Amino acid sequence: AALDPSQPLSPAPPLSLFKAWAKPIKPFQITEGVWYVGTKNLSSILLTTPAGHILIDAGLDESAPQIKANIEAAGFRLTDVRYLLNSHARLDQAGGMARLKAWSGAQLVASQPNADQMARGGRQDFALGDALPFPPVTTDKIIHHQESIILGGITVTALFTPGHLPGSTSWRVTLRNGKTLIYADSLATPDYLLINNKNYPDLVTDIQSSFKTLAAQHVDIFIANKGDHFGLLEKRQQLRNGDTQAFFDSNGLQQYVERSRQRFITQLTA
Repeated sequence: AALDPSQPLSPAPPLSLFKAWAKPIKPFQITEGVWYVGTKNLSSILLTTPAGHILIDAGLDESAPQIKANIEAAGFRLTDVRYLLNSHARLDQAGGMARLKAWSGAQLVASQPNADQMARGGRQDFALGDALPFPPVTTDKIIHHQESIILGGITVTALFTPGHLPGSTSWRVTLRNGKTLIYADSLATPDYLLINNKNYPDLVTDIQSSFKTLAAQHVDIFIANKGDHFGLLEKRQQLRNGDTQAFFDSNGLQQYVERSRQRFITQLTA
């Protein structure tokens, strides 16, 4: 849908909140070939392979130097990244894409709606309008539902999980060590403006199909685009105390789907 200015918009969060989420933390290894290079609550995942790397999400544009330094702190190099992957096209996941793509030469990969919104620098957001813009960037590869990318012995598969944004994309990864990982995009929806949203008329049915899509994915490792959706910090402390299995969580995704469904229901009731 084209943005209809007669459709009410949601209030944008203050920039101070995104900055609090953008607080840095030292990178760490989740499992072989999987490095956390994001911030306290904004996820970014580096998938390393002998043919180059895939980076999922980029954080704020203000954070782009920090994520590069995080990749380098872990021993890897941004110039080895072959693909940048986007979950959804807002500033706290895609703000740094323009510069990361410039610094790496990688191909940016995204769904068509995320590509459109990233090409607008975040403008015309169905819920936020132009409130939270970021550096515009061109997508090189449009990804489709259940389409796979292969690189260096891993497989990454797009799962369209719309609802948070029309183009919201989750990613299923099969690693060289045989383990499977999901990077779940947000399943959160806006208060009040859910129903009959002229800017996004399929929101309510989209998010319900996304619950089903993700609930059907049985994986070994649950990651999400925001740290408090998958227990990042408490898992990182279990890890850094000797539990190398900290992030192995075969039921975590299903629980996140259920928590998200319950929240969505209380929102529709209100």
